[PDB]
Amino acid sequence: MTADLKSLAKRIYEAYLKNFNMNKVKARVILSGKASNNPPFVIHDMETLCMAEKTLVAKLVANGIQNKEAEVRIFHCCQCTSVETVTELTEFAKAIPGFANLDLNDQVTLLKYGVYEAIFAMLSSVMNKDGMLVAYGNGFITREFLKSLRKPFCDIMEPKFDFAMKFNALELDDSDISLFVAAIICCGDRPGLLNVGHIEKMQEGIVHVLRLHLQSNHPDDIFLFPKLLQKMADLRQLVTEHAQLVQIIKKTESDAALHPLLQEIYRDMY
Ligand SMILES: *c1ccc([N+](=O)[O-])cc1C(=O)Nc1ccccc1
Ligand SMILES: *c1ccc([N+](=O)[O-])cc1C(=O)Nc1ccccc1
Repeated sequence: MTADLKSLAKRIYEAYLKNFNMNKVKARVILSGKASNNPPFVIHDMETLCMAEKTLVAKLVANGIQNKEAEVRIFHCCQCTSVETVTELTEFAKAIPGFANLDLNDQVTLLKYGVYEAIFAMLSSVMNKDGMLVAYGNGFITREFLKSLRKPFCDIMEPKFDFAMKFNALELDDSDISLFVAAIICCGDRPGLLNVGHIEKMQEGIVHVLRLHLQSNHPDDIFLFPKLLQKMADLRQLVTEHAQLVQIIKKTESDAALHPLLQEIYRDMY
């Protein structure tokens, strides 16, 4: 591995830690309970939910949702998390050598289709077999509780849990995930791209640094890179299935509005 590539990776790594407050290392120390005797508040039923919701009683009232069904409240708070992560990814993309120089429309297109593939990828970092950290690591909503919600809301997170478990089995660190997320955004296959040639050249570089980094960082996992390539395909499919379930929810649930920023992303996605 050369020096220009070795720096390009650290640069990507740098932008990852600067723009994402909840990295895998922060989460893994919380979940282990080895650096603090004060665990996060656990949400496992409607009771503990209403207790945690009393913390954000201000924004629930502002958004006129404080009185709606419990499933819809979670669906609304989670949209906020997506908006934040989409924003953070928009800033993270600037550190991708060549992304800032692409035409503006192609930047919107790359993010329009990649953000949710990146979200579900990074979402694995805050997940275990029993639940996921929430509110910057101050809460832990249980997997079973999300399954107990009424359909179709109970079908939202479970596939993400299933993906995170298999994804976490690869035992990647933020060093690897950062490059992995960069490759997800720099995909020359996105419908609507104008300068496909430039983006593809930009992707070949990212994917190259990733393949070398994986060999350097995980030498005893010979086919870790092929495994990831298959993980990109699984994420793409996972997002498709997710977008299908959202359109089913937005139409057959007149009570669960859709955030304006996310409406654009989901609009004419596939
Ligand atoms: C963001 C943070 C917290 C809450 N909450 O707890 O009520 C809600 C939101 C939010 O963005 N709600 C929303 C959903 C859809 C359209 C506009 C606003
Ligand atoms: C919903 C979507 C994404 C995340 N996240 O990635 O941190 C979290 C949530 C969520 O359920 N947040 C929450 C916090 C407190 C009480 C209810 C729900």
